[PDB]
Amino acid sequence: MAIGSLTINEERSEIVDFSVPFVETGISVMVARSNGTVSPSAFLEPYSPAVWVMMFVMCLTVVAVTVFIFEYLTIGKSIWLLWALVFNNSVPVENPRGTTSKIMVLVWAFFAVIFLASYTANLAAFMIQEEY
Amino acid sequence: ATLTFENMAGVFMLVAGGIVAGIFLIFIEIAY
Ligand SMILES: N[C@@H](CCC(=O)O)C(=O)O
Repeated sequence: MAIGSLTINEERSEIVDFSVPFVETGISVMVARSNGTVSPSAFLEPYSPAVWVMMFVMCLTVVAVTVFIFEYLTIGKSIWLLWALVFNNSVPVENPRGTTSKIMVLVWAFFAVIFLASYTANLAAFMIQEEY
Repeated sequence: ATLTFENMAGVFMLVAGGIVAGIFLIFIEIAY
């Protein structure tokens, strides 16, 4: 007997005999670790390109609603405040004195509070190098 | 994980509902 690390083959099994194998053996390839990479995240992995076209829809059709109720009691100045509120409101503002729109914007304003939840929490983990 | 268009439907009618409800109050406000 020749006990040890002997690999069953075709030529060897002709002139000698082998017992029942008890361990697998094959051929494998080893390469050192590679540095990971992160592709530039398309809008930081949000809610599909649909939402980006989606936000343009209601925002542009809700500013006109305010303009309609503005005269009854400046659309160019009515797009600066309405939009910029959604992104960490810090820019200079110009707010109308219309009572009907005053209540309306607050409901719109509350949307920005909930919007951040979509762009927070989730974005933390999915930013590091991936794809292996 | 992708938020996608779905799984966020509830907040949608809140913007729309305010528009629908808001036009009802202004008529009372104008008459007030
Ligand atoms: N030990 C195995 C693999 C060859 C080697 O380890 O050099 C054999 O006897 O065939």
